[PDB]
Amino acid sequence: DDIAALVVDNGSGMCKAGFAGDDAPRAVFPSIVGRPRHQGVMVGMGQKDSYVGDEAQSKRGILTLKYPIEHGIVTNWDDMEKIWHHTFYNELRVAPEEHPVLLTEAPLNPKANREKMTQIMFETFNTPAMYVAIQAVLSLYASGRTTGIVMDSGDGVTHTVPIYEGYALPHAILRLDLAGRDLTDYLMKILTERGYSFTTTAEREIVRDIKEKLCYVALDFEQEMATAASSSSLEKSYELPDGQVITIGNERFRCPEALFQPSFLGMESCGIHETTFNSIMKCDVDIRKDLYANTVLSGGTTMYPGIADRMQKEITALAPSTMKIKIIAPPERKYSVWIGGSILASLSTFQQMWISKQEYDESGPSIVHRKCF
Amino acid sequence: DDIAALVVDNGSGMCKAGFAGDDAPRAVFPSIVGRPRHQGVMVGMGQKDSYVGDEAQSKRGILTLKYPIEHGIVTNWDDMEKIWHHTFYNELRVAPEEHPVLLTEAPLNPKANREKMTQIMFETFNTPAMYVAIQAVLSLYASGRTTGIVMDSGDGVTHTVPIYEGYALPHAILRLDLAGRDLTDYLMKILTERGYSFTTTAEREIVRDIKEKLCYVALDFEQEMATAASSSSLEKSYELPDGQVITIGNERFRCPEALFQPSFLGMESCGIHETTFNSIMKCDVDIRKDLYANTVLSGGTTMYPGIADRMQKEITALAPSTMKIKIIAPPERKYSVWIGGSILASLSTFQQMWISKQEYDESGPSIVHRKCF
Amino acid sequence: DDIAALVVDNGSGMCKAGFAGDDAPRAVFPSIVGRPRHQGVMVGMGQKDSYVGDEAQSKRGILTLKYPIEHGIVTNWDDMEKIWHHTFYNELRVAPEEHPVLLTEAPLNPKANREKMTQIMFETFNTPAMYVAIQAVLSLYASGRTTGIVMDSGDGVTHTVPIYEGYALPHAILRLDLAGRDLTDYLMKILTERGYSFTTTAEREIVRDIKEKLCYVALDFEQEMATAASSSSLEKSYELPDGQVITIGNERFRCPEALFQPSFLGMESCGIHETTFNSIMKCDVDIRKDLYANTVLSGGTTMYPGIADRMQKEITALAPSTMKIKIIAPPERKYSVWIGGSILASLSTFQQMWISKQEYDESGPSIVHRKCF
Amino acid sequence: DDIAALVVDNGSGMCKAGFAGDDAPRAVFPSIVGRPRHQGVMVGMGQKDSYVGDEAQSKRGILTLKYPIEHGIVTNWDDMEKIWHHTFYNELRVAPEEHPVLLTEAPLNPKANREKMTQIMFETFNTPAMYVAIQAVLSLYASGRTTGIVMDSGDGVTHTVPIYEGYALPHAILRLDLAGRDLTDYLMKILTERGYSFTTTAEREIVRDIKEKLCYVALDFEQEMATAASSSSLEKSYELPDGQVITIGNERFRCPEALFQPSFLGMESCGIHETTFNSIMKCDVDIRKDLYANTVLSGGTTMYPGIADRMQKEITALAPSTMKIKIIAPPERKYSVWIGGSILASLSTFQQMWISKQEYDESGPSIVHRKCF
Amino acid sequence: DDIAALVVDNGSGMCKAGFAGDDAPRAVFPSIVGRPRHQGVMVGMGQKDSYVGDEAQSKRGILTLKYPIEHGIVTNWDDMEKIWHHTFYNELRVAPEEHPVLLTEAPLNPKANREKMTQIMFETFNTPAMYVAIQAVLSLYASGRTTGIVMDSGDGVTHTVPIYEGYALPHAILRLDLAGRDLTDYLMKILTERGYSFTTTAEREIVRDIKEKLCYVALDFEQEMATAASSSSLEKSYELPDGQVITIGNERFRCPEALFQPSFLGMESCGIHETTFNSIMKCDVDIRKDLYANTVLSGGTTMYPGIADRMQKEITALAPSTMKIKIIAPPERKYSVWIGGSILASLSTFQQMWISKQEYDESGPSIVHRKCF
Amino acid sequence: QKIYPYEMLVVTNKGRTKLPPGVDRMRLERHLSAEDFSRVFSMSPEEFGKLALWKRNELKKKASLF
Ligand SMILES: Nc1ncnc2c1ncn2[C@@H]1O[C@H](COP(=O)(O)OP(=O)(O)O)[C@@H](O)[C@H]1O
Ligand SMILES: Nc1ncnc2c1ncn2[C@@H]1O[C@H](COP(=O)(O)OP(=O)(O)O)[C@@H](O)[C@H]1O
Ligand SMILES: Nc1ncnc2c1ncn2[C@@H]1O[C@H](COP(=O)(O)OP(=O)(O)O)[C@@H](O)[C@H]1O
Ligand SMILES: Nc1ncnc2c1ncn2[C@@H]1O[C@H](COP(=O)(O)OP(=O)(O)O)[C@@H](O)[C@H]1O
Repeated sequence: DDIAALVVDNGSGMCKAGFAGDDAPRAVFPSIVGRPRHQGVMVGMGQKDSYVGDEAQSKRGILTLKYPIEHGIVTNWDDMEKIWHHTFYNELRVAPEEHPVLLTEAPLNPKANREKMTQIMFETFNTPAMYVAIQAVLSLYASGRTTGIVMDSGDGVTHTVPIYEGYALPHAILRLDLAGRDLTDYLMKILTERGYSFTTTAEREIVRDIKEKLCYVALDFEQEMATAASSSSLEKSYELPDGQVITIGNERFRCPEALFQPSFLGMESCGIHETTFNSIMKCDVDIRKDLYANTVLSGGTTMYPGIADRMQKEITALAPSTMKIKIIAPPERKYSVWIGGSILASLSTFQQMWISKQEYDESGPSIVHRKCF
Repeated sequence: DDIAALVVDNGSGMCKAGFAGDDAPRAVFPSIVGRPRHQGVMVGMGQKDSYVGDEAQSKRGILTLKYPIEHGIVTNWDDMEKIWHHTFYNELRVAPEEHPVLLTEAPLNPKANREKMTQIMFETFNTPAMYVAIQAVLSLYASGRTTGIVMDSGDGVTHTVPIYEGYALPHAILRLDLAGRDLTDYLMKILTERGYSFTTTAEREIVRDIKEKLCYVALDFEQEMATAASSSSLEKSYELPDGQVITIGNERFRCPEALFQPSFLGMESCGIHETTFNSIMKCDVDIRKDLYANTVLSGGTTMYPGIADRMQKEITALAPSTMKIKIIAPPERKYSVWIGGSILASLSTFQQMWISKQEYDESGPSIVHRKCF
Repeated sequence: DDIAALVVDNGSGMCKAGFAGDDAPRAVFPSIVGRPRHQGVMVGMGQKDSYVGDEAQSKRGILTLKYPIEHGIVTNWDDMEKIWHHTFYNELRVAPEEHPVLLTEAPLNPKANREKMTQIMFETFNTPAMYVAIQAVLSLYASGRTTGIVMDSGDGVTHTVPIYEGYALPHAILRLDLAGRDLTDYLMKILTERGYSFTTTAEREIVRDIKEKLCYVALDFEQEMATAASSSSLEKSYELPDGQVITIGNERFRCPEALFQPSFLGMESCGIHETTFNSIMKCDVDIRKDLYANTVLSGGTTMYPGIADRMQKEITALAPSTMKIKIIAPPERKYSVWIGGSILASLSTFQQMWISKQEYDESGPSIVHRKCF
Repeated sequence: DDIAALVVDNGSGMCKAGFAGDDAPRAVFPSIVGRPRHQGVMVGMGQKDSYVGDEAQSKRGILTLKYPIEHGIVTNWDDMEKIWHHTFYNELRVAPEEHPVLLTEAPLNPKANREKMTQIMFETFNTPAMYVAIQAVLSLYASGRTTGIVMDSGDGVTHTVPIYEGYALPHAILRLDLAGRDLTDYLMKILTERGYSFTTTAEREIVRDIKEKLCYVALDFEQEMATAASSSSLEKSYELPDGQVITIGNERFRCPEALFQPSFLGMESCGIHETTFNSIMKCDVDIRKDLYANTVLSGGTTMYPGIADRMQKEITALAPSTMKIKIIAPPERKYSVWIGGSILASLSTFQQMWISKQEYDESGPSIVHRKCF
Repeated sequence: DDIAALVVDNGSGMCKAGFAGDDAPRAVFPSIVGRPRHQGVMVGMGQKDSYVGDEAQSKRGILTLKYPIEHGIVTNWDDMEKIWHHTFYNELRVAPEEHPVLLTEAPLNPKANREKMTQIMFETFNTPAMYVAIQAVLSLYASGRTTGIVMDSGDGVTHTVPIYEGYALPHAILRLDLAGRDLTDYLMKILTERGYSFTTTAEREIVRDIKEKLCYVALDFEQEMATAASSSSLEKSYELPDGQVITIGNERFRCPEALFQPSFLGMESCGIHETTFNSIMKCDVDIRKDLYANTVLSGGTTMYPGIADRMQKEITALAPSTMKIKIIAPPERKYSVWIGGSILASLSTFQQMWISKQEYDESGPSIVHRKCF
Repeated sequence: QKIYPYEMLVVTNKGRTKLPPGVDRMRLERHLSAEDFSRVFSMSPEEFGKLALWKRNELKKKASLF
C-alpha cells in the first residue's frame, strides 16, 4: 500500500514536479501567467482567458506575462492556484486527493505564506497530508553529506545556511535578495549602451535567454576588462527571433559580476562570497574547519561558467591560509533541491512527520509553524 | 434551418451580392450610375431618369457616368439607395425584410459612414439584422489561415492589416489611397503622350478595359525599359469599339509600376512592398516570423500578371536573409473578400453577434460602433 | 579677458542656441532638413541644394522634411553638420574656434553618439573645449534647488531622474520612449474619424500646430467623454492655411490623454505618473519625503493646460495620504533645459572641467565617457 | 554677345518670329497654306504650287486654306517646312545657319513632336544651336514673377499649369481642348439663326474676323439675355467684303459662353474657371495661398472684354471666402509667349543649355528629352 | 582648581561631553561616521569627505554609517579622532590645551585600547592632564552611596561590579557582550515574519528608533503570549519616514527579553539577573545583605518599561526569601555614567591623581596602567 | 615574421572560424606584408609608428583586423 507522494518545487522562476522515489522530475515548466493585450476580431475561434506555463511562452507575442512569485514571496494567489492546478491535472494527470504533497520555500519569509499555502492545499485540493520544507536542507540532502554549508541562489532569492551533524544553526542563516531577475534587469540596463532596446515582457524573456546562453563569470575582472577593451576576441553573435543579429562583446562578464559586487546595482550589501564567509564566521569556532571543506552550491543562478573557481579564490583570500577550501558543485545542481525531496518523502520515519487533515481541523492553518522548521 | 443571410460586398469598382453558404456571388455588376446628357427629340419613346449598374454600361454614349463611392467613402447617398434597390429587387429578386445583411467596409474611413449605412438599412429596407465587417478580416477567412498579414487593393483603398492567432493589432493597420482608379487616370495621362486622346467619362471605361487586358508588372524595371527601347517585340494591338486600332507597347508595364513607385503620380508615400514591410515591423518581435511567411494578396488590383514574384523579390530584399518569404496568391482572389463573408454568416456562433432591430431602436444609429469591429 | 562660452541645446523638435550669461537663448529654430522633391523648370533662377531650419519650414509645399534626430539618437549626421553650421555661421555670426561649447543629451544613449559628437565638434569645427551634460540635471539648475526629481518630456524621449542634496541616483533613472511625435501621430490617426486626411510630411507641421493650439489634459477622462457626448460646448474651429475650416471637437483631450494611458498606442509600458512614482520608490526610504515636495516638470510636452493638476491628483492617489505633494511647473519650462545650462557655464569652478583639445589629442574621443558625468 | 538668337512662336493660328532682346516680335503672320481650287481660273497663278501667309490670305477667292496645326499637334510636316521657310526668308531675311533658334510647344504633346521638330531644323536649316521651351513658363517669364498659375488659351488648345518658386508641378498640369477655332465654328453655327450662311474656308476667315472685333464676355448671362431681349441697344453692324451689312445683335456674347459652359458645344468637360480651380486644388495644401493671388492670363483667346471680372467672380464663388483672389491681365498678353522667350535667350545661364551640333550628331533626335523639359 | 576639567563619556552608542561641576552634559550626539556612497553630479555644490554626528543621521539616505566602537573596543581610530575633534571644536568651542579630560571605558577591555587612547589624547590634542575611569564606578558615584552593586548595560557591553565601602572586588567583576545592538539585530530578524524588510544602515537606524519607541518587558512571558494570541489588545502603529504605517504587535515584548534568555540569540550565557546573582555569590558571605539592598541599574538598555519589577522578581526568586531585595532605578540613569564623573572631577583630592604631561614624557604611554585603577 | 593573405586574417564574428595557428590575437597587422599593408592602410609602417594608440585601433576597426 505504498503510494508515491507528490514532490512539487515552486521556485520563483520555474516550477518542477514529480513522484517520490524517482530520480528526475516528471514535469518542469516556467511559472508564468499570461493574459491577452490586443483586440480579437475573428469570431468563431475559442476564447481563452489565461495562458499558463509553456503555452504562455509559445504565444508570448500577444500576451502580458506576470510572475505569481517574485523575491521568494507569492503575491497573486489565484495565479498560483492556476499554476498548481495545471501542474496536477495537465502535467502529471493524477488525483490530488489521493497522494500527499511536499512543498519548498525560502528560509526567511512572511509568516502568512505558510498558513495560506496550508489552507489552500487542504481546502481547494483536499489533500490527505502535506509538509513544507526549506530548499537548502533538501539541497544538503541531495548532496549526500550530513554536514556542510548550503548556498542556494534561485530566480528570486539567495540564502546560506550552515548545518553541522544534522543540527542547523538558525542565528547564522543569511538571506540576500540578489538573484537572476536583478541580473536580467541589469542586462537590460547595460545592453542599451550598444544601442539595443528591450522594453516589454517578451523582450524580458529574450534577454533572459541571452543571459542564459552567452554569459560567464570572470576570474579576474580588471584583467578581463583590459583584454576586452584592447581587442575583440571576447565577442559573440546572437540573432533574435525576428532575424536581426546582435553582438554582445564586453557585456558578457559584466552582468554576472553583479553577484560578487552589488555596488553595480546600487545595493550596499556584500557579495555572495562575503555573505558565505560572514555566515561561516557567525558559527562556533570549533565547527568552521568542517564548514570550509563542505561548501555546496545550488540553484540555477550558480550555473554560470567559471563560478566555482572565482568562489574558491575569493573564499581562500578571505579565509586564513592554513585551512583548506573545497567547493562542491554537482553538475545537476539546478534540480538538486527537488532531488532532496525525492529522498525526504522516501524515508521510513518521515511518515510520522506528515501534517494530517485531522490536526488541521483541530488547530487551523497555524499547525505549520509547530510542525515545520 | 434558419434563413440564409445576404452577403453584400460594396467594392469601389463592382458590387457583389449573394446568399451565404454559396461558393460564388450570384450578382456582380459595376457600381456606376449614369444620367442622360443630350435631349430627347422622339416623343413616346419612354423616359428613364437614370441608368443604374450594368445597363449604364450598355449605353455609354449618351450618358454622364458617376461613381457613388470614391476612395472607399460614400459621397452621394441617393445613388447608393438606387444601387441597393437594383441589387435587391432586380439582381436577386429577394425580399430584404426577411433576411439579415452583411456589409463590407474599409478599415480607416470617416466614422459617420457606418451610422449612415445603418440608418439606411433600418429605415428604408426594414431588415431584421445587419452586420459590418472589415475587408481584410473576411479575406483572411477566405484564405483559410488564422495567422497572417493581409494586403487588399481595390479601386478606392489599399490597406494592410496584421492578425496573429485571431488577435488584430490596431496600431499596425496601414492605409494608402493609391488604387485602381489612380492607375486608370495615370494610364490616360500616359496614353495622351502617344497621341491617343481620351477625355470623356465613357472613354475611361475603354482605358480601364485596356489596362485590364494589356498590363503586367515587370520583374526588373530598367532592364524591361531597355528591352522595350531596343526592340519592338513588346508591342500589342488593341481594337477600339469604333473599329480603330491602337498600339500600346512601352506603356504596358509603366502603369502598374506606379503601384511600387508612387513618385510617378506625384505622391510622396512609399510603395506597397514598403507599406507591407512597415506594417510588419510595427508588430512585436516574436510574431514577425509567422507574418513574413503568411502574406496574403487580395483585391482586384493585385490581379496583374507577375505581381507575386515582384512583391516576393522586394520583400525578400527588405527582409533579413535568414528567413524565407511566402506570398499566398490564390487564382480566384478577386472574390475572396466576398467568400470569407459567406463563411462568416454560416457560422453557428455568429448568430449571437447580429445587430438586432430592437437594439438599433434602443441605441439609435450609434450602436454600430459598439457591436462591430 | 574671459570669453563667453556659447551653449547649444539640441532637441528632437527644436534647437536652441545662445551665450553663457544671456537671460534668453539667442536663436530658436526647428531641426528640419528639406530637399526639393520636384524638378526645377526655370532657367537662371538658381537653385539651392538643401534647406535648413526656418526656411525649410517656410517652403513646405515643394520640400520633403527630414528630422536628423529620432528618439533622442542622431540617425543622419550630414544633416547634423548642416544644422550646426547654420547655427554657428548664420543664426549667431560667431567663429566657433574661439569659444567653448556645451551640449545636452538624453540620459540613456548609445556611447557612439557621445563619441561622434565629440569627434565632430573637435575635428571639424576646431572647438578648443566642449562639454556634454544631461538635460534633466540642468533642469534643477534652472529651477534653483539642489533636491528634487525631474520629469523632462521633450519631442524625442521622456526621462525622470531624482537628485538628493546634489547626489544623483543612477539606478532610479527612468526613460520612457513616449513623446510628442507619438502624440502627433495619434492625432493624425484620430483625425481620420471626422474625415480630414493628413498624409504628407508637410501636413505634419499643420497637425502639430493643431495639437499646440487646441489640446488640453482632462482632469477626469470619463466625465469629459460624457460631457462631449452630451453637448457641443467644448468644440473649437481651426483654419487651414488654404482656407478650409475644420472642427476638432471631442479629440482635443484625447491626444494628450495617451500620455497617461499608453495602451491607446499599443504600448505595454505604464503612464508618466506611474513612471514618476516608480522612480520615487526605487530610491531609499529617508529621501522620499523631500522628493514628493520637489517634483519639477520640464520640456515642451508638459505645456498642455491642466497637466499639473492631473499629475498632482494621480500622484496623491498613488502616494501615501499622510504627506503632501506639490508639482512645481515654472511658466518658462520650455527653455529651462537651456537656462540651467547657461548657469552651468557661469560658475568659476567649471573652468577646469572642460575637455581640453590636447586631452582629446592624447586620449581619443572616448575621453567624454570619463570626463563628462 | 553680338550673335542674336531667333525667337519663334509657332501657334495654332498665328506664327510670331523675331530677334532676341526686343520688346515686340518683328514678324507676325497667320499659319495658313492655300492650295488651288479644283475648278475655274487658275490662270493668274504661275509656277508656284501654293501660297503661304498673308498672300494666301489676300487671294481667298481662288484658294482652299489649310491649317498645319490641329489642336497643337502637327499633322502635316511639309506645310510646317513651308511655314518655316517663309518665316526665315520672306520675313527676317536672315540665314538660319548663323543664328540659334528657340521654339515653343504645348505642355502635353506627343514625344514625336519634339524629335521631328529638332530633326527637321537640324537637317534642313543647319542651325548651330536650338532649344525647345514650354509656352506658359515663357509667359510667366514675361510676367516678371516666379510664382503663380498660368492659363494659356491659344487658337488650338487651353492649358493651366502652376509654378511655385520655379518648381513646376507636372501632376497638376491640366489640358482642355477649347480654343478659338471651336468658338469660330460655334459662331458660324449660331449665325445661321439670323439668315446668313457661311461654309467656305474664306468664310471661316470672315467669321473669325467678325469674332475678333465684335465678341465680348458677359458678366451675367441671364441678365444679358434679358437686356438683349428687352431692347436693341446691344446690336452692332459689320460690313462684308461684298458690300452688304449684317447685324449680330444677341449672339455677340453667346460665342464666348462656350468657354465657361462647354455643354453648348456638346462636349462633356467643364469650363475654364472650373479647370483653373481644379488645377489649384490638385496642388499641395500649403502653396495654394500663393496660387490664388498670382493668377496670370495669357493667349489671344483671352482678349474678349470682361473676361477678367467674370473669371474673378466665378473663382471667388468657387474658392473659400477667407482667401483673396486677384487676376493679372496684362494689356500685352497676346504676345507674352513671345516676350518671355526674348527674355530667355538674353540670360547668361541659358547660353549653357543650347543643343549643339555635335551633341545632336552623336545622340540622334532623342537628345531633346534628355536636354529639354 | 580654578579651571574646569572636561568630562567626555564616549560609549559605543552615544557620545556625551560637558564641563565639571555641571548637573547636565553640554553635548549629546550619536557616535557614527558616515561616508557618501553615490556619484554626485553638481558643479559648485561643495564636497564633504565625511559626516560626523547629528548631521550624519540627518542625511541617512545617501550615507553609509559606521560605528567606530564595537562591543566597547575602538576598532577604527581615524573616525574616533574625527569624533573627538568635532566634540572639542564644533560642539564645545573649547581649546583642548587648557583643560584636563576624563574618559570612561568598560572594565574588562584590552589594555592596548587604553594605551592608544592615552597616546592619542597626549600626543595630538596636547592635553595637560587626563584620567581614565570605569563606567560603573562613576554610576555608583552618581547614585550617591558608597556600598552597592552596579549592573551597567550600555550599547556595546553589559558589566556588573560590586563595591563594599569603597573597596573594589576585581574577582567578582562580570562582563557579557550582550547589549542594545544585539537587540536591534534581533528586532530586524523578527520583523521579517510580518513582511517588513529592513536591510541597510538607515533601515537599521529606523529599527533602533522603533525599538526605542515601542518596546516593553513583560512580567510573565507565556501569559503575555497567551494574551497577545487570544486578542489584539496589545498592538501599536508606527509611521515610517516615507509615510507607510506598520504594526509591531506581538513582537513588542519579544525583543527586550532576549537579555533574560540569550538562548533566543544562540548564545549559551545566562541572563543579566542570573549574572548579578552569580556576581553576588562570587563575593564574601557577610557583605551580601548590603549588596542585596543596594542594587542599582544604569545605561540606556535598562530604560525599557517594567524591567525593574521583572528583575526584582527574578532576583527574589533566586535569592533566599529571608533577605530584603531593592532594585533602585533612577529616572536619569541614561546619563548617570556621565554625572558621577563630574562629581569625580569636583573633588579636591582627585586632582592629585591626574596623569601629568611630565609623567607621560617621563614614562611613555604605559603609565596609565599604574596610574589608573 | 609570419606571412598571410589579407581577408583571411579579417576576423568576422559571424563566422567564428578562419583563424591561423600560432598568432597572437593582440596584434595581427604586423604579420601583414608591406605591400599588402600599404594596400590596406595607404601609409607606411613608420608613420603608422608615430600614430597614437586610439587612432591605430580605429584603423584596425576600419580594416576589420580588430
Ligand atoms: N545554464 C544557465 N546559465 C546561466 N543562468 C541560468 C542557467 N539556467 C538557469 N539560469 C538562471 O536561473 C534562473 C532559474 O533558476 P531556478 O533554479 O529556476 O530558480 P527557482 O527554481 O528557485 O525559481 C533563470 O532566471 C535563469 O536566468
Ligand atoms: N484580369 C485583370 N487584369 C488586370 N487588372 C484587373 C483584372 N481584373 C480586375 N482588374 C483591376 O481590378 C479592379 C477591380 O477591382 P474590384 O475587385 O472590383 O475592387 P473592389 O474590391 O473595390 O470591388 C479594376 O479596376 C481593374 O483595374
Ligand atoms: N483682339 C482680339 N479679340 C478677341 N479675340 C482675339 C483677338 N485677337 C486674337 N483673338 C483670338 O485669338 C486667336 C489667335 O490665337 P494665337 O495667339 O495665335 O494662339 P497661339 O497662342 O497658339 O499663337 C484667334 O483665333 C482669335 O480668335
Ligand atoms: N527610552 C529608551 N527606551 C528603550 N531603549 C532605549 C531608550 N533610550 C536608549 N535606549 C537604548 O539604549 C541604547 C543607548 O545606550 P547608551 O546608554 O547611550 O550607551 P552608552 O553606555 O555607550 O552611552 C540605544 O541603542 C537604545 O537602543
